[PDB]
Amino acid sequence: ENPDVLLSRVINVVRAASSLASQDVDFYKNLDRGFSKDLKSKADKLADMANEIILSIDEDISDLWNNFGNIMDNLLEMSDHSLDKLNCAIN
Amino acid sequence: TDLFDVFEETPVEL
Amino acid sequence: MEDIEKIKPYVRSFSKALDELKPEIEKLTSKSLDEQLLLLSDERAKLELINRYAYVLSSLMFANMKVLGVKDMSPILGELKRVKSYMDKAKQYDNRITKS
Ligand SMILES: [Y+3]
Ligand SMILES: [Y+3]
Ligand SMILES: [Y+3]
Ligand SMILES: [Y+3]
Ligand SMILES: [Y+3]
Ligand SMILES: [Y+3]
Ligand SMILES: [Y+3]
Ligand SMILES: [Y+3]
Repeated sequence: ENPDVLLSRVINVVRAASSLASQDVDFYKNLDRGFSKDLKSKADKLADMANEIILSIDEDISDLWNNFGNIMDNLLEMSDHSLDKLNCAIN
Repeated sequence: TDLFDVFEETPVEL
Repeated sequence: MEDIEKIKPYVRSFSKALDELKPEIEKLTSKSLDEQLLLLSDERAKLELINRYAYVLSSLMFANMKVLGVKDMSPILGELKRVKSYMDKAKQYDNRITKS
């Protein structure tokens, strides 16, 4: 049935993050040093996996996000080009 | 089914 | 309130999901994307892998931003929309092939 485990896993994370975000996390993060810490570790864990994806492609906050916009742009052009070529071969 | 729904949906906050 | 115990399981579910996510990411990144593409001949298969890669990164960035306590999800929501746009073009293309 061709089910995608990866995409399913990705969605669970989003739900989990989102559900987590709905709480007053800033309130608890500021209230408890212990909580703040694990939380950063889990986020870093999430961060580690995302950079690994970026390492796979291999093509200051301002300076940072700008850099992310750049990678999404890189991926989407490869895709547009793939689409353009299918459309052309048909036509 | 749409993957992107997960972005919109509301969390199960207490 | 002052009661943090309710907040903790939300995190656990999140952490559980992250652990579950790692093996899948290692499978995806077991080879560089370019090397993966080479291992494909079907143009369709290629377009699929790429859109998938764009989807995971955008979603992981989205999840990151949510946990950071970012109020505004619009820059990632905008990019996420763009990705849907390209995923949409992939499907409509398929329909064109089907009719063919
Ligand atoms: Y690389
Ligand atoms: Y600097
Ligand atoms: Y610098
Ligand atoms: Y710089
Ligand atoms: Y700078
Ligand atoms: Y074009
Ligand atoms: Y929807
Ligand atoms: Y790895």
